[PDB]
Amino acid sequence: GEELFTGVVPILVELDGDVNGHKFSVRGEGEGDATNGKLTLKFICTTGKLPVPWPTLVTTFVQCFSRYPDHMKRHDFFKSAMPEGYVQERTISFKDDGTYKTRAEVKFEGDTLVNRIELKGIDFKEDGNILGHKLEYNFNSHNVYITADKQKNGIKANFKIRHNVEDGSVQLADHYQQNTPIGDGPVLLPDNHYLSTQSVLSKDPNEKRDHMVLLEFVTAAGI
Amino acid sequence: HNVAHYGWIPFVLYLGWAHTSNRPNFLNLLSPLPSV
Amino acid sequence: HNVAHYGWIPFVLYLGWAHTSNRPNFLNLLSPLPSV
Amino acid sequence: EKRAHQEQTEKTLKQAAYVAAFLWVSPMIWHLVKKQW
Amino acid sequence: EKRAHQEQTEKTLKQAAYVAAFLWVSPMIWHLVKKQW
Amino acid sequence: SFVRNAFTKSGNLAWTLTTTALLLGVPLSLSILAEQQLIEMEKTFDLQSD
Amino acid sequence: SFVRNAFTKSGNLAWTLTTTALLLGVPLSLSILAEQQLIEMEKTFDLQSD
Amino acid sequence: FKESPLYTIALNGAFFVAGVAFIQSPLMDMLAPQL
Amino acid sequence: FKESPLYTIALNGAFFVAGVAFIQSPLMDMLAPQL
Amino acid sequence: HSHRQSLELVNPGTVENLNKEVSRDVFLSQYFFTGLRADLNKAFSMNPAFQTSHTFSIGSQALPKYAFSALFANDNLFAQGNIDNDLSVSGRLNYGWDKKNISKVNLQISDGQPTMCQLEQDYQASDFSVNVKTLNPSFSEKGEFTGVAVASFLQSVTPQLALGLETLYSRTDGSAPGDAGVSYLTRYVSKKQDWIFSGQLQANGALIASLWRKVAQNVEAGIETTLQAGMVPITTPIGIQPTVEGSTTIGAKYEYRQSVYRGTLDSNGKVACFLERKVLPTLSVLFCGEIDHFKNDTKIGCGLQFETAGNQELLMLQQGLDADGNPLQ
Amino acid sequence: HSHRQSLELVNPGTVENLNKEVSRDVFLSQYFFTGLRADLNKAFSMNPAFQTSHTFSIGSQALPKYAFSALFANDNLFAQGNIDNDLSVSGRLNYGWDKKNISKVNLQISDGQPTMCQLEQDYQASDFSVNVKTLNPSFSEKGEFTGVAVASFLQSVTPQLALGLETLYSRTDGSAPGDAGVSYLTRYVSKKQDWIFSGQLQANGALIASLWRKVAQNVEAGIETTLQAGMVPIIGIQPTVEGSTTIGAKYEYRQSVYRGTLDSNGKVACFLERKVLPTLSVLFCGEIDHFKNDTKIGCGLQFETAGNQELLMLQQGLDADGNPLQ
Repeated sequence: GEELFTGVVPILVELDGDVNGHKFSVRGEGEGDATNGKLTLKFICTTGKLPVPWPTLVTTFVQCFSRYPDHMKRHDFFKSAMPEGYVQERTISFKDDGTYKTRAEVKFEGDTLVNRIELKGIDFKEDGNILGHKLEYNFNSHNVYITADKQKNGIKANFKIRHNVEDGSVQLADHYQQNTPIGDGPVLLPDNHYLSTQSVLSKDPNEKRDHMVLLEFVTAAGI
Repeated sequence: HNVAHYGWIPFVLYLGWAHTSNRPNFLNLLSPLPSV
Repeated sequence: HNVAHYGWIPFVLYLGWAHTSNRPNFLNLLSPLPSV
Repeated sequence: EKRAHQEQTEKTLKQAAYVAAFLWVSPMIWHLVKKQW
Repeated sequence: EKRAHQEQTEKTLKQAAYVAAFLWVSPMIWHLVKKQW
Repeated sequence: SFVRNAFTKSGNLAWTLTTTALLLGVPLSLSILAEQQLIEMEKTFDLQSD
Repeated sequence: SFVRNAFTKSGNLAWTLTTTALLLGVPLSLSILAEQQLIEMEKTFDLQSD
Repeated sequence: FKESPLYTIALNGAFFVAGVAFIQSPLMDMLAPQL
Repeated sequence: FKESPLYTIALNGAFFVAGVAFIQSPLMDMLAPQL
Repeated sequence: HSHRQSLELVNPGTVENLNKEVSRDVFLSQYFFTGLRADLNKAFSMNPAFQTSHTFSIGSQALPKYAFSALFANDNLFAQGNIDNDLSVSGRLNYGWDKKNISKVNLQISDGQPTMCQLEQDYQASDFSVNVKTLNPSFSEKGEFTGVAVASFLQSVTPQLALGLETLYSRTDGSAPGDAGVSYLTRYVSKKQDWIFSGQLQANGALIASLWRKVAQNVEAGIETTLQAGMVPITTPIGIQPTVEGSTTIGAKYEYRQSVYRGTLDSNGKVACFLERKVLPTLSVLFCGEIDHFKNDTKIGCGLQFETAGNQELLMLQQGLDADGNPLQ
Repeated sequence: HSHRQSLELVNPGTVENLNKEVSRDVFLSQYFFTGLRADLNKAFSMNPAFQTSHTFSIGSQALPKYAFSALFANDNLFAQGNIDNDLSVSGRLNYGWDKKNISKVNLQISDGQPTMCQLEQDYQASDFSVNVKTLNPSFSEKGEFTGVAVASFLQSVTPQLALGLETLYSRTDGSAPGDAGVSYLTRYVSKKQDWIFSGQLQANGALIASLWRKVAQNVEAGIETTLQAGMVPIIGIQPTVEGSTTIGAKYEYRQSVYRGTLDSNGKVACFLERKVLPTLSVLFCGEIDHFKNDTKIGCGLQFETAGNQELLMLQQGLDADGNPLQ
């Protein structure tokens, strides 16, 4: 399926969302690598100021580039449905604030990757933790937990993230992700495994406007 | 129709029971093995 | 083994065609219908 | 706009009843066809 | 570090060959057991 | 109550054993009936002989 | 070339016609040969009667 | 080449007319076995 | 009721010994039809 | 008033039984399953049908896991009660005031979903058949009744051909006025009773035309079209455009005394087959298979239909024997 | 070496055929599919043994869409070509230097995949069988070689019992040292040859223990167990051995062959091959997995025909003169 796409594929992201009547649109041009499990992504904001911070935007903004050894090739789902299209729906429950409810479809339109993301954030308070802009420009390594549900033969993700607040606290938030493939071809149901991922956040000094540069290394272990 | 979640099946079973010359019991009436 | 992607099956087909008393043609050899 | 659609469906029901009465008397029309020619 | 694992697999192969030689002579050993008792 | 759930799990076990015995038995019954048909064919041939 | 793609669509159409005729004809041949077996069994029963 | 709703109803009408000519023929009587 | 991998190997061993007793029995010979 | 009885006209069939020779007798629409479908049935009596029916199924979304159906017919009243798994009870009571007049009420409780009911009165005459049904009936606070009401009338305008119509009224939301649609039905029956034609211009433009032909005593064959019309928007959209979806199916049915064959070819590349071989007089194995060539997929389901009795004489009558043990003529 | 010939030891079977009685004659590991499976095979000769086969299948991830096959065997050389859909070609080739020594090769070229190769030297003696094979051999740049190489020695300690070991050396990348695992094989055969036992303590601890019993002249039944010892982490690791128990029965008749398996996971399966014609046999396999409550049913036909007149009469059970055979 996607075994010929082991090299660098250009990644276009389309993010449209509204948080308490605020319009924002972040787009970016970048690439990811599968043979070495890395990603070179440079995301450039078109709207200008970001109402929501970049740690709450990264997990939504392409896990098909995992460096895979020869012993876990049978337990991979994301190279079976990616050409047909891979639609994911997430429920990210922030503590003492609102929730992230997003619709994202990761499918190959044309030759480049087009990620149509439609996000909805409800029941949010502006004087809380996320919308007060107390999040620093850093990320923590997160072990994504993947379990397979045979009711709709898909992938459900139940894992938690650690967001670093500037004043000295931490944010406990859990992900409830439902993944639905489009096509009805060869589907693979894996076992319980985890992606040992890490991320580096830096900034480009040769850019003028508000821009986000992300470096992501994805490795897999467990089975 | 609170009876009707369990009720139409023994009514048609009683209608089948009333027009049968063998007149069997409910163990013969429900179980799918053939028995005379 | 550049020829062997198309060539192992005619080698064993010639090995079978050399050792049959009828010695049929290739249309009878490939088709699964019975024909002497 | 609801009352115009309601009288449109009422005219549809009236045309259905008129064509039902037409299909009822049609045997006599085909008997009149068989009387001629 | 890899040389200790490689010599452990070599000693596993050597003890496998020694117990294969033991399994070759084992029917003769059974004959010596059945000559006894 | 608990008797209803015991009836439900007993009905599930009864369905499980019923469809397992059906799936195992009915091709085996088809093979056994074919063997009875061939044995009856051989027996009618022997009755034609005698 | 175009001859390879014509061979590809001819092989897919030949597979489609072959498995269509096989699925449409094999239980039909099972019913037909069951009728032939029953008709010849009735013929041997009539030869037993005559 | 035309891909039309008229093409779909012409294909369905051609399949219906060819099936009627397939089904009223004595070739269908040849397809029906006698035993 | 405590579940362990030792419970799994005990269940597999009990199933194997129960299958061996089920398969060397004359009830298994009664399960074989004579014709 | 004079020559309506002088023709001695033939009563046509019901509007539900208009395509019964094509869609039900020949085609595979009502007879297809996926996975194992055991259908254990035992009939206690012969004059009263009293057919108890256990159904076990797996792998089919339509078929229930367990279905217990009790069917009682005393030749003037017909009752069928089917309790599905998940406690879904579906009971139909068809009472006949006459042989012409039959009124059928169907109830289905779904245990977590709204109860679906259908009330129908069916009338037949010398020359015409009128069926009035309502699907999900309710009475509003106003004079209008919320639900679907379908009333259909078919009359033999000739001995060979019957013409008819069908009015559908839909009142689903209640506040809006309902939508009404008129369908036109046509049934040409041959004088040798060889081939029939059933045309149906539906309310939504679905021109369903079918033909049934009985080539011999053991084989029939039919072909239907669908031609469902509807305006589908193209890629808020800019506008709408009429794109009629059409599909033509052609099938055959071989009715032998030991096996039943049904085989269809479709316009979508959907080749289907269905063999019910009665390998016993009691037990009849069925296999159905479908190869969808457009998506290169398949769906194959096997199963059995077991048939027994609850008394001695019907047990022997299923095997072709008398109660004394003598085989029948 | 004096009493070894005086014991008159029976030559045991090969290590691949250690569980042939259980896992191939009775069970359903290699007799199962999903969807339609048409197997149109025609023979051409029986002592030169030339078969040409076709395989039409859908609904199975294990079976190809179409697989043409050609099998030629003259009882000293065996060969089999198998071209699948999208030109994936498999080639098996055995040669017998003796009837005891057989050198087999296996090639798998799949037009985009790397080529899989298997080389096998097999030898049988009066008391022992040695089977040495390599899966995917490659000539490394150093003095070693990369791939999988197993060797397997099985000697009959008694006439009833045979014991052996299988050594697996795996060298995937070459730079890492290859893993070596010793598997101990046990085969106790009865003196009336009615029930056999085949135990196998694997390299990964997979204790494959099987017992085969032939109750009558038409029905066999066999039961196997598998205890895969593996470490699964839950920060920390934990050894979690997965156990699976299968128990099945094969009813072999002249008209039909039936195999029925129960599993410890509730994976109930059944396979019936009924020969409606002597040429044509319809096969059905069904499987209800009660643990996930899902089923898989696949039907199919195996059609056997001939390419000459006398084999066409011989497959129908008749002579070439028109008389039936004895």
